[PDB]
Amino acid sequence: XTVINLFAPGKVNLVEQLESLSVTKIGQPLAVST
Amino acid sequence: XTVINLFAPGKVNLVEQLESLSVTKIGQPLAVSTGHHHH
Amino acid sequence: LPKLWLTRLAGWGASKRAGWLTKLVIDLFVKYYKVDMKEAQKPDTASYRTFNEFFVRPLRDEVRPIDTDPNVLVMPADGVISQLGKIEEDKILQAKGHNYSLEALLAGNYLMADLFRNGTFVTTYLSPRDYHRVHMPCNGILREMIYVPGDLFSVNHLTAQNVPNLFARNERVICLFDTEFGPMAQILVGATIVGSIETVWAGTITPPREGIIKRWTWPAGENDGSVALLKGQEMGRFKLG
Amino acid sequence: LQYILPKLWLTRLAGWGASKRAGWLTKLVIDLFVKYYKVDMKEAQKPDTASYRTFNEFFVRPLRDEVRPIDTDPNVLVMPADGVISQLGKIEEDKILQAKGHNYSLEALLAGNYLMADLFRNGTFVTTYLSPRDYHRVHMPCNGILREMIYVPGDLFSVNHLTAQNVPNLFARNERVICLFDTEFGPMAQILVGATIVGSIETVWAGTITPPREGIIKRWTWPAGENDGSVALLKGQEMGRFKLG
Repeated sequence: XTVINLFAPGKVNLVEQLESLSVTKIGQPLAVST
Repeated sequence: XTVINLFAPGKVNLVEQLESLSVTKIGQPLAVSTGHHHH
Repeated sequence: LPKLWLTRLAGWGASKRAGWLTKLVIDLFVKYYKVDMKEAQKPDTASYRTFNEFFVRPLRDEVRPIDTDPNVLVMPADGVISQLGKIEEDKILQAKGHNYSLEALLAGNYLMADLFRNGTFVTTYLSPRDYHRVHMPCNGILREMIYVPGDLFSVNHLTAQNVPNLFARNERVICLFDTEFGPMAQILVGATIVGSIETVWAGTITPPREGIIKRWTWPAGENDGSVALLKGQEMGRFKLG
Repeated sequence: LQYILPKLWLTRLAGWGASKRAGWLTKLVIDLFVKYYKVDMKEAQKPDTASYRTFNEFFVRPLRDEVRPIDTDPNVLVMPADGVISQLGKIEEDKILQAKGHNYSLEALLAGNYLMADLFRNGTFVTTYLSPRDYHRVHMPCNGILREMIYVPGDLFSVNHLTAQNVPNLFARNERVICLFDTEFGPMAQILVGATIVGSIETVWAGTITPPREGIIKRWTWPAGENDGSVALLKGQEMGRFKLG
């Protein structure tokens, strides 16, 4: 296995497509700066 | 079990008689302040 | 079953060079778990001297393209999202009707937790199927690493839904970085059998399991002996033991 | 056997047993215990071994006020527990002596708390060992204001001198409660470390800290002396205990 990311408040928005059980591949978009 | 005490540097001197396996009873002297206090 | 003893055993097994028996256990594993050896750098299941060598297998350079948009933070591991979203003050969602303390996750480190109060979290689940190395989601300067002793519960969805504070009590390595997006924490949490955690800068953190918390620090970017990693660069991995 | 034994399961069992009210069988196990361990029930507030409804009630027994006179000299910090000194002296930077050729990190003991560790770098430490024989409550070595309490999950190794000499980082890895106080001698830490069987820790201000064992670190804070809802204890006043569980 498990990996946990923590980001500071108001620094990123998670790509809205992603939700519980969405498939992840290294290098695909996770979040976008603000 | 076990109890561990931590004191800041230069605040207390441990009774010099005490060593590993010296018997401990609640209320007996453990250490003496480096600075004078008074009743 | 005793979860540590089982893990120590699997780690003994996974690290032995048994040619034909290694290939057998690898092949059973590949078949039972639907592993996509297409994406492996060495697809021949016979190419792996030990089981662990296979578990930690590299991928073909081309197959993990890193989105180059510098406003995009990329995914750090193959698998599926467990949960993600806003950190509701100190509260992080584990599963339906199971929250956990941000402070707990960070092994009582109230300073680090404060950086992330009301922030964002992503919990990625790596199944045995998946590539078991972890890559950076963005550029970062490594500032802090904390090893946290703990339990070796399973971390599958069944266990997530049933064991309270699972990720806050399981053995893990906390990595804190400075980034263009402020502080960023990336935490490698072990599980039963797959309890060995490494980072690229420090080798294998565990085992051995000395039962105490260890903290390492590095200076800010502009200094001698600072450590910098680039978006998509391998930063660590999981293996058996 | 300390790595072989299932130390938690044994401790959960002893705690089930120690908390049952079994009249004659309680008195029997108490009496065998008293005899085998040379317990001095003379000093007990209720010396009749029959006065104790459960084994744990006996284990946590009070003493006669008069048998533990508290040195009233306010320059004197007094001993907080019956037993014997394990080790004591200067903290050599971050290094604390466990046994001959066994040191442990001050930061490790304090569960990675670098702020608290700084208070005590190059300071003084005392490790007191309570044997089953001894009274199992812990008293304040001087007046103090309670500021911080940290529960640390961990192993339940034995903490006798044999184990001290052989298990590395014993006190840094065994389950414990860290209590930080303000005193006239600056910050003072008093840490209650559990052992196999005797794994239950209480404080007077919070009741029983463990069990249950939720496997996470918990931190509580209190304000400075001059405030609503602050907690103050006096030299020689009971602050906590150990029991079976």
